[PDB]
Amino acid sequence: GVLKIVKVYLAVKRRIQPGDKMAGRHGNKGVISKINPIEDMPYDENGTPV
Amino acid sequence: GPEEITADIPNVGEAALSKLDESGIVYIGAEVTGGDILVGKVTPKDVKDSSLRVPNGVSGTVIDVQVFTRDGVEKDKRA
Amino acid sequence: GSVTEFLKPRLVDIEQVSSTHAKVTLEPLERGFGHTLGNALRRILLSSMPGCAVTEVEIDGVLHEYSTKEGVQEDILEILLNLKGLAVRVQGKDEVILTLNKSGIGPVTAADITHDGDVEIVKPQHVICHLTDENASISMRIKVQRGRGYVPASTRIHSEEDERPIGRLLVDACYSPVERIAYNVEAARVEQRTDLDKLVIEMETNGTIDPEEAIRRAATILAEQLEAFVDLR
Repeated sequence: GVLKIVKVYLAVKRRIQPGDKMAGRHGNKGVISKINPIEDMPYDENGTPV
Repeated sequence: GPEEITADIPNVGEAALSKLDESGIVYIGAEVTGGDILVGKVTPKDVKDSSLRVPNGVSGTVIDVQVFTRDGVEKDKRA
Repeated sequence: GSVTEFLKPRLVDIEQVSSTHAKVTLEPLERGFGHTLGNALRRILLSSMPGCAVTEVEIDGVLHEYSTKEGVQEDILEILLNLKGLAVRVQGKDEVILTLNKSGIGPVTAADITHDGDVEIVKPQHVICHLTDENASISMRIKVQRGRGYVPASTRIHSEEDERPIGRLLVDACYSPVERIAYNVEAARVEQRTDLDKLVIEMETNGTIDPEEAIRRAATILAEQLEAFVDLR
């Protein structure tokens, strides 16, 4: 009954955002709550933020 | 009758077919959003709209188009 | 010299450890102004430093980011990611178009960018791609704009007025030229006060910003923001 098929592939980029589920290898799952600014995150003596 | 994949679409503007080529298939690498026409197909009733459209809330870039044609049926330019 | 009059800090030394790492010394400071000033400058510098970054790319034969070019050793997305890290300095205008043309087996570094005069390549050895075959050439047109903060591709494309043709690739722009800030307050010797402090700011950048100019810009931003509180209706 069908004489032609056309398949189209769409590629999209998903970036991390609040609500996305992230976890480690030890079962410590969780959801992103806030994307803190770089200057608001805690930093060490050398000034490198976590 | 047999439906066909064609460039023009009834009761639509020219900007809708900007992404579509002369064969009625969206250009590879063309950015599309929800509601945009991907493959222009019409079905005789003179004809009614049956063209494939991007689902709502879905975006991205067209990276691959595959055309499968039954034996005996003519192959378009894209194929 | 008294309780009512505060000692005004001033710049005294700029120690350029490397082309990017720099140290700025401000003194004298009066018993706690050092910590406040250092924290304010660190917060302003990490977020409000103007800089030039790559915004749009256009390769000769490439039509979308998820494709490959015959000859290059890396994907087009990889090429865009390496271009994102290119550091340039633009004088005179906030919009520049650069052209890159390479052929033959070898790396394609930032030194292959056509000389423009008003654009300086801080890192001329920054690689972009690798041509792994003869008779294979790469031609690129790089678009660089001046701005602030981090502006992703979606935010720029939300206008959709341009309707760029197929083959024009958008890359996320990180306009910030300052990458690391660390302030340290220690004692300073000023004749006989014996209670003044000096503040040393260590900043690691991409080399496209002058540390003295960065400190001046941060101070200007802080003063402009604080003039509203100075007025207070």
